[PDB]
Amino acid sequence: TSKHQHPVDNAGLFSCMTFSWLSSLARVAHGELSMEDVWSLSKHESSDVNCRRLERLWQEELNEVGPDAASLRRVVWIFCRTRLILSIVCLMITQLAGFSGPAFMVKHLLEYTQATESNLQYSLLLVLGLLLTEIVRSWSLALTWALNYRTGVRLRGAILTMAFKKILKLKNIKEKSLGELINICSNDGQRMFEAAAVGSLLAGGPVVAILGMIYNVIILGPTGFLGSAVFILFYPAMMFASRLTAYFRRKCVAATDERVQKMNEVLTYIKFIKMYAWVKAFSQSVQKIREEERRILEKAGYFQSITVGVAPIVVVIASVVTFSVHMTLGFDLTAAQAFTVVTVFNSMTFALKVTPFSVKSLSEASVAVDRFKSLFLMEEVHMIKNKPASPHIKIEMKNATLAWDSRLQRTLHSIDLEIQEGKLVGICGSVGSGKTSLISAILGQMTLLEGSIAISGTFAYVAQQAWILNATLRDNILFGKEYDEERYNSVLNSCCLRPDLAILPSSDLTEIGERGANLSGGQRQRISLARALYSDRSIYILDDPLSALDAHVGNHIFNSAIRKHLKSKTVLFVTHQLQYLVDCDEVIFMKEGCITERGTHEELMNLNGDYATIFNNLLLSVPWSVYGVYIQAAGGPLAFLVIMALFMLNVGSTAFSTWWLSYWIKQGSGNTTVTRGNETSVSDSMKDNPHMQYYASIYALSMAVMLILKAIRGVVFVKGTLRASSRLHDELFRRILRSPMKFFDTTPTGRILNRFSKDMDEVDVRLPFQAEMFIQNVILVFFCVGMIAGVFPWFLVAVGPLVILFSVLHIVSRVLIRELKRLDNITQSPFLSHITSSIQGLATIHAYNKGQEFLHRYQELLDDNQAPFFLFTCAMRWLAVRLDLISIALITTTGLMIVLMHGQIPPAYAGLAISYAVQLTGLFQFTVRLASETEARFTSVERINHYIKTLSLEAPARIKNKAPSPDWPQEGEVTFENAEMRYRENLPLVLKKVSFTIKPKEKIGIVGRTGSGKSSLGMALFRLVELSGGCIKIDGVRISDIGLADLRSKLSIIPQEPVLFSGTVRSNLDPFNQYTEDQIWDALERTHMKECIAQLPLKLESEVMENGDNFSVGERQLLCIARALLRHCKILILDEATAAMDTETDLLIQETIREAFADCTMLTIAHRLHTVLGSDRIMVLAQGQVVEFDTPSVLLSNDSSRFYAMFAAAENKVAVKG
Amino acid sequence: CQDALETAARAEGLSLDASMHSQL
Repeated sequence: TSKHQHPVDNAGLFSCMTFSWLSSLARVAHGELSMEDVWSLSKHESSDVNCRRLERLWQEELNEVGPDAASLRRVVWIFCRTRLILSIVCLMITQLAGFSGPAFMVKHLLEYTQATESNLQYSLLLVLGLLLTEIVRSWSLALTWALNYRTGVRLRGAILTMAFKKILKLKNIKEKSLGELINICSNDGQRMFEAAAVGSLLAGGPVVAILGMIYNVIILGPTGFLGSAVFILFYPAMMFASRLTAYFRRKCVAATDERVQKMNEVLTYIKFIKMYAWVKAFSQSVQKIREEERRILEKAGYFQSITVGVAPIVVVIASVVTFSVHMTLGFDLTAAQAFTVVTVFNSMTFALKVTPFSVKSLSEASVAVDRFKSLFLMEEVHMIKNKPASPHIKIEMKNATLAWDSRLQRTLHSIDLEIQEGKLVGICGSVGSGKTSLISAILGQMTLLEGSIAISGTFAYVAQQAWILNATLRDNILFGKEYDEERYNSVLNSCCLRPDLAILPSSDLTEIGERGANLSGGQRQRISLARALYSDRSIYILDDPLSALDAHVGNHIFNSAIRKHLKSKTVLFVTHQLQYLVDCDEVIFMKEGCITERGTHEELMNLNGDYATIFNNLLLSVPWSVYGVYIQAAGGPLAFLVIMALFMLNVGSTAFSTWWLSYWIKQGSGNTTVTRGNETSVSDSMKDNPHMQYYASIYALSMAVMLILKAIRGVVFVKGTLRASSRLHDELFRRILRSPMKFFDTTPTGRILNRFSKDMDEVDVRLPFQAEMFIQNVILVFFCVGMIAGVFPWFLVAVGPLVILFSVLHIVSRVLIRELKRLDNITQSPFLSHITSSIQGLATIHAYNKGQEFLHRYQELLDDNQAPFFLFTCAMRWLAVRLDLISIALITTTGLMIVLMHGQIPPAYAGLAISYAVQLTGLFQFTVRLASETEARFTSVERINHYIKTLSLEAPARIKNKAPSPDWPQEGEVTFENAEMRYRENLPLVLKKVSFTIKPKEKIGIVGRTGSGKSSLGMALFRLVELSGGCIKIDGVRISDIGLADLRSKLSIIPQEPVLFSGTVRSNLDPFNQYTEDQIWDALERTHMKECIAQLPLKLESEVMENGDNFSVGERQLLCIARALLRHCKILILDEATAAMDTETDLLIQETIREAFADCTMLTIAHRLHTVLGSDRIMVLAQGQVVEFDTPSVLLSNDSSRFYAMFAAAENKVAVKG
Repeated sequence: CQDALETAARAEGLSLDASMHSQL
């Protein structure tokens, strides 16, 4: 942003109308644009002035009838009265010109064509007037759009500034939702801008529609109401279809959310699914959900494709009905009237296509005003401003009675508190005694009923949650204060921030998120102190600053700072630890809001009150490859050819109906002699044609065929795009579910989950719609060009230059338009971050009285975000104006070609050409608009296809070595021979030359340090990752010769963390349903789970949600071993099945495990040496090596044994607390 | 919400994006 004066304020009517300044800016840009090249916001569009005017208007409106019936709609209307009135007048002029020009000019031109005499001057005046009227209406529309954009930008800025100002002084911060508050100051502005723009554009339909209806009634006669009746019977049907599509999308949203939740659940425990060979059940469930979503999308597309393209269909149907009824009754019809009616119907269709978005914008505006009025009535916070009697006393309250606000909730009664400067006063009490009430009252969040409160100076506030600012260590600590070296060093040393600086390589400039992603509770508390220290206020308020901090560091910080730096300033201490008040100056005890005992520490101890009791208690651009891939996935070139053929068939049927109407008009009497009086002669009248019924039947059949073909084409296109989407879904699901988990380890599941969700929702919502719209617009434009060129072969000599000019305009425009959109979102991220940070820390800003700098920053960000948006809208309007001018030139060329050849062609062909030339308006702009949004989805298609050909292939399901034996394993004997294991390439080896033998029916407990390789035994035993060396023999058969499906079918592993898939209890035990009821009941009663299951009325049909947070933890674990029992595997491995659980529950679990699998081998991967006692043998791993291999009886009898040393260390750690 | 009767009229210079604001 670097400019002196905005070019808009220094532009004339023609310059602003044609947007010459932005054209010059684009020509300057034409390879990229930065923020240093764009202009800043204009002075007239500044947020400060608009916000002040809006606030003044709101204040004036409030003091009119009272703050109970004031509507912000009246305030908005008053604010934008002049601009909206000017916009309405300009749109009236535009609609009047657009109704007077084409219809009258076409009627005059076709009437002159039928005349026998030819004039080379009268037609030139008509075409010149038509061109002038079209230019005038286009320029007026451009001016209206520019004024509406300016008004909307100003209104959005003013309303956002007012909303931010009101929020900064909110009393009940937690009353409103966190998301709603952000959405109010982020999304509502765009809604208001769009609503104002399209509401100013609204007054273009009801006027021109009535004018056209009156013109048709005057021209045709009593039969002119047929088109009106057709429109009234058709457009509400389209509205009902749109409502039905929205209703179907409502359930589609829930279906997509369910599919997303299922995919997230599958990806969260992908390791467990692979280790349990339960892929098929989840795949079938996902397929069923996908087919349900496919049916919902099929219904939505069937109910949506009807309204995609309906204006030409409505025009043709209305023309068919009107002309058939008028001509069949015996009246007379001419080409001029018919084509004038066709053009007027086109005008009504354009108006009634523009109108629905205006209605939607009006509804959105009403919703936005209601929401804003809901927030603007919230209570405001107040600040204490009265001064004490003497400067010596800083805090003074006399029998003050204060109550909470939500109604008044009294909590403090008869409060007599007096604190002098330099005195440290502490607050003691329990939860709900009123310790937090006093903190809230001293800030100013409580109302006063009796007495008075004296407050002098400001306060330094520290939050319990330690709210942080979206900045670095240097910025947030200063908090806008001046930077000095010695003070900063002393503050850093006082709070012991040196370890924090040493840990972070760039702690001086380390960025911190809204809440803190790389910080702990103690570090956040310490930073809070540092910031508060720098603030250096007269009064210090500490609301539990050493709660999460450790005792030693907290005491050190207290002694170094509070007992030294704050010896001459008032300090208020509120904490749950009463041991810090021994050296404090004064002690105050809070109990039920009433003061009972207060004074010094020794006096409090001598009084033997409740304080003594509690004290002694605590003491103890995409390439064509993406398009080709999409075409191939759609069903090959055959589907594309079929779709194109159906679209061309529909468009050609419409064009053939129009051409047959023109042919019928041109036919006339067909050289038939009729009697009109005393003499007989040929009369040119269409009512004398004896083939009336033939033409009428052909016309009706053509209309019906066009409708049927349109419906068939829509259905086929929807089916094809949904089949392509389903094919892509199945292919992507198969690729991910079969790829090795190394991809999951390298790339987090969040990335693929977000890709799935966003890409699939976006494609299934937009891509068929945009593709259908673009194809229809392109084919309609091509047919319109061809039909005009068909009648006049010389039409191409002007199309060519116009074609290259349009291509040049598109080339230049495609760079600037796509660049300004990126710059709009560049500053949006700081805007949203600043909005989020302010709301999360409103209390801290209110306490620090920093509501002005934040407001100024918000205004600056709002201006820096509004300027690129305004520039982008102006560029869009300039492109639309250029396209409209191109279409105007095309229409002028068509009319000029029509004029020169008058008398050589039938008037019907000229009328057809002039009618098809008029429809070309808007089509070019629509084609250009849809050529940029379709590509935005093809990049998502390319991103989806990227993982399709990138994922590798895991081991085959069936190994050519075949199954070893039908009863394998024959026993439970395992052997190791130089086991080599590594997680990834270039990583250090986990297992290096480890060999051991495990006898049948042995209990093995593996215990070792972190990183030794204890967790790697399970990965290598299951052939999760191919070994880099050595061989493993089980029952005399090498493991590597057995397929993955067969190997995992006879081995059991207990997960470290209980896992419960969403669904049914039976589905969580055996989804494939291979076991019988009696076996399941016996397994349940083995772990004493029969009582907890049969009690529910849905024992086998109980609903289990995510993570199974409906039973107890012990119940979940017991269900886990019960599930592990079903597979009946001779080899079992246990890995840390206990985590922060009661004692008797673990005892019961251990005894159940011991009794249930007494005949199965044990490989216990546990870190607790107490639980591994009594096992047959103990395994110790030392950085991937084995040193001790014997029974624990002789291991504990040797002092030099490492296992004995570890057991002694564990015993010492348990015994010493201390 | 996004039917042809709405997006076609806003294709005259209005962005085809309502909110896209939901966050974590």
